[PDB]
Amino acid sequence: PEYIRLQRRRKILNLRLKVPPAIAQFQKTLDKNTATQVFKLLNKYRPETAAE
Amino acid sequence: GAYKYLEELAKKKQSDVNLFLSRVRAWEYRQMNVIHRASRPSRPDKARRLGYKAKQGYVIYRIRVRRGGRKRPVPKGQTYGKPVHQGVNHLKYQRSARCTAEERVGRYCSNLRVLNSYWVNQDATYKFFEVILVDPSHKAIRRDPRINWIVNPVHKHRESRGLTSIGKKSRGIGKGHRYNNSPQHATWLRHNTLSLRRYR
Amino acid sequence: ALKTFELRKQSQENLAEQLQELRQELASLRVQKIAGGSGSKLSKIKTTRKDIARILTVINESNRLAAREAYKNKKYIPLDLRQKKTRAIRRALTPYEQSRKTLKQIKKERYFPLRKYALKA
Amino acid sequence: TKGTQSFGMRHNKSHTICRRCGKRSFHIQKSTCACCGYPAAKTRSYNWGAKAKRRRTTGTGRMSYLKKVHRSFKNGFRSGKP
Amino acid sequence: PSHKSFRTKQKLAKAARQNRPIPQWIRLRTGNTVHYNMKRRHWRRTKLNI
Amino acid sequence: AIRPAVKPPTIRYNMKVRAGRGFTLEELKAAGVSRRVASTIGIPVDHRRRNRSEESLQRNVERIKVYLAHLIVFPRKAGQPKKGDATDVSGAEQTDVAAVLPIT
Amino acid sequence: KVRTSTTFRRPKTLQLSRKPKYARKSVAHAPRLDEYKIIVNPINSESAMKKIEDDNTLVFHVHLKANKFTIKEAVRKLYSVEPVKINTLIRPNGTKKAFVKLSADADALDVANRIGFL
RNA sequence: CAGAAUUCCGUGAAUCAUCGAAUCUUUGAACGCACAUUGCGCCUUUGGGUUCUACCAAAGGCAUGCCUGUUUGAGUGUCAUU
RNA sequence: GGACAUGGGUUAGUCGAUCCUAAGAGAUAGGGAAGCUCCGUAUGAAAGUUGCACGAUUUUUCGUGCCUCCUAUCGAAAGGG
RNA sequence: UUGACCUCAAAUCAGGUAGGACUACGCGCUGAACUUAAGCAUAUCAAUAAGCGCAGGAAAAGAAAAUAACCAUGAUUCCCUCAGUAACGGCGAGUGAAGCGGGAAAAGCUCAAAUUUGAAAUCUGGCAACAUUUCUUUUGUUGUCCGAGUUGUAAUUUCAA
Ligand SMILES: [Zn+2]
Repeated sequence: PEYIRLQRRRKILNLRLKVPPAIAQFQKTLDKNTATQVFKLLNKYRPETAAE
Repeated sequence: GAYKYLEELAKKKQSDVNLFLSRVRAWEYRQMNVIHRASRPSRPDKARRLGYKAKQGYVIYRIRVRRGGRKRPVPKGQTYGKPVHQGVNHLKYQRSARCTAEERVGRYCSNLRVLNSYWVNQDATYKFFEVILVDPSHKAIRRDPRINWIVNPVHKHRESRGLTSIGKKSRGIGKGHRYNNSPQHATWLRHNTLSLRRYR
Repeated sequence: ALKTFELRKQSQENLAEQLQELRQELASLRVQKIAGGSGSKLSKIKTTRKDIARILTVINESNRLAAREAYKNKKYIPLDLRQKKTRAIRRALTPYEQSRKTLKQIKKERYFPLRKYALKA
Repeated sequence: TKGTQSFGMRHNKSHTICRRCGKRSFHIQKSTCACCGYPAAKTRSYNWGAKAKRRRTTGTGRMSYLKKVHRSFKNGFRSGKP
Repeated sequence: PSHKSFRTKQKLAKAARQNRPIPQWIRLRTGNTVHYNMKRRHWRRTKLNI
Repeated sequence: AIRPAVKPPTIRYNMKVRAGRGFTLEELKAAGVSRRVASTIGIPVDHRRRNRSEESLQRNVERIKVYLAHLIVFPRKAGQPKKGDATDVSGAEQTDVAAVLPIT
Repeated sequence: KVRTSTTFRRPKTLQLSRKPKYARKSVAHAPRLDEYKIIVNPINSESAMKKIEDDNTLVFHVHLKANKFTIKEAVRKLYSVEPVKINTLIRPNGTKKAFVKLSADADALDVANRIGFL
């Protein structure tokens, strides 16, 4: 279908072409262990729910 | 906030980041339909300053419009008149492509009221616009005093009557000597009506 | 001629049987008109038609009253039971929606309302 | 040949009764009424012909519902029992 | 042509009914000028045009 | 409503005096009237106009002072005269502002 | 997710039925054309008399929208006679005429006498 | 013209006036598909004739575009525990 | 008298229409056109009606699953039937 | 495997909305020619007739990116005047406004751009209850739940500040 083709050829297009550095900087991401540690810290500080 | 950063960054349309984003988004829009619903605005700061709010009842539609002038729709260039009216190829539509985009989106969503629109992208063949529309039948709109005016029947198809921002720009509505023509028909009637007073 | 103040008193099923009896009486009157009519029965044909109309009106009024009672205190009501003003009036803003104001507006009218004043020469 | 004898072969209808306006102006082959424009979702009208607009318009028929609205407006579209 | 649609036959029935004499008691009404009219249609003089 | 006295522009009409749209913010401040209360008591406010001359400023504040002196303000709460209101509203009647403050 | 066909087709959805929160019409209409609107009047012309006295058939003035089933049911419940065949005619005046043949165990003459046009 | 005299000290005549309740045939923006055809269909419920599936009848429904929300889904689009 | 007036008269499972398709017409997807509207008919569409016992007392059309080049209609009272 | 998010679908899903007609007046698009110039092409007729789209009881415009050059005025609209003037025009035929001044009526305002950040304080819908009615036909409130919304709903602010 068209939407499946669009969302697949989009990723193909980003793989092609020279991406400017201000956009390419988001392709670098924290590894698994640091992300796990970060989210463990986040889970101890969460906004109150409706009941709270 | 980040809206000021978005506004300042949107001016730098010749930058590498903007050029890359414009190219990839123009390709995506070309792949999509001529008129298609946009789940979220691609320029939130532009939508906000034009009146869009992130609440139920506000709709964003993206439409592409063909570029260029308006060729005279005559069969073979035959106008059957004086040579002054024989031009076929260098004529310009008096309404903007933004006006045409609002009119077509309004017809596509005849249950809604066209609030505003803004340019988002362009290429050689098409100009891309996002049109902000408001649902007059939604309770969130009918209970908001800041948008309650558009529910009144006097605002039906204001984009077709030229009551939008680009519509009034095309009509030449303004203050001063540069807009002496004013509303054209009203001014023409005022200047061409012969007032025959009762001399008694 | 049947009287509405007793037709309304009479029950729905009894009204249905009375309607059927009126219909067969009207059929008997009409075949009489075909195969030899008399002025009295021709005049009574109109009265029978009016009586049928009255019974149908009473039955319909009772049914609509029952529907209104069933749909009382409900958000959505049948369209025939809803408002019967103009289409523009139905689509117009309610007085509550028109009167809705912002907090800033409410404060402005609360603190600086129009005053009653007069001038002395 | 072009006259009297030619008129003797005219036995094939080109128009029939229109289902919207009732006139014998519904073109059979084009499936379009020359009077009202049926089945297009708009009544055929032109400003160069004002007598045709005079012939068919509001007030030339029954106005069954418009009379009721006019009567109801005088009392303000009130409901309930008297 | 003995091959007629329902709509055509109903129109023929309406036309035949309209082409009937007007009773005299109708013309006898006070202040009425309904005595005679040219709306009488004959099958050979004026055609129905479907 | 009470109107200020202004000088028409151009040399053809600068020798005359006519009625203006509304009193300026500086004139209201000099007369001790808030801009949010001037509209309530019927004093028009013109934010566009400015006082370039002391003569125009004093002329307009004099008009406001005369208007205030001759003004009777009904209390919002009946029988409870608040600050700036009046309790002699029995004899109040509709009078023309032109007679009180003609454009001279 | 093995696809053995080179085409994509829309999957199947639940397609829930309508459960309205209010009835669009408050009161259901009464049955139109029950018996009395179907049967208008009998016909007692010379040809109709011959049909009754010879072919054991009654002649009626049934409604334009009545068919040979509704006419048969209306005759059964109005005159307590079982038709065997029904012929339908549309007269040049625009009204429908019905020839209703009764069974051999019922005489159309007495039925017509009971109806009251003889 | 007659009839209406179950009437006229009475909820009662009248092509009376007014009007806040209803009825409102087939169509028509016309809306199941069509229509030079009163043509061809589908869904739910209730009844008839032996027909839990066929036939007949009645009642209620089935157009398109768009908005909000709901449900069921698709995606070698992005991810986590398993 | 094919005129005028008053009445009467056309009865179908088997005759035609209705069904099918031809030349063609024409929605829908989509694309133009300021627009009235133009092109377009599996067309660049997630275009499903159909094939199969998995539950099922016990001798059966009711909810899944996996599925494969189907498809709007109108258009002949001399074509087919 | 499941779930979450994003995007895209389907349902005779729950509730709604649009079409059409009326066009005297109103807001736009498109758009002639007859005619005048004693011919005729620019011009004129005319930014008109015809065609198309869209409203209301009025519409539109409207609170200056406005005039002016003054001792300055001060939202919009309409009337008188400016004025057949400045100006435009094979400078031919013809066309042709605006500031000021007088009068009618006068009414001002709302958002985006700010960190509520010690608390999304915001809104729709379902359900239930309680009120209300031009009205058993209308219009709300409260409670709870689910959604919208942090890719921003609320509040003080809109430059006069
Ligand atoms: Zn027609």
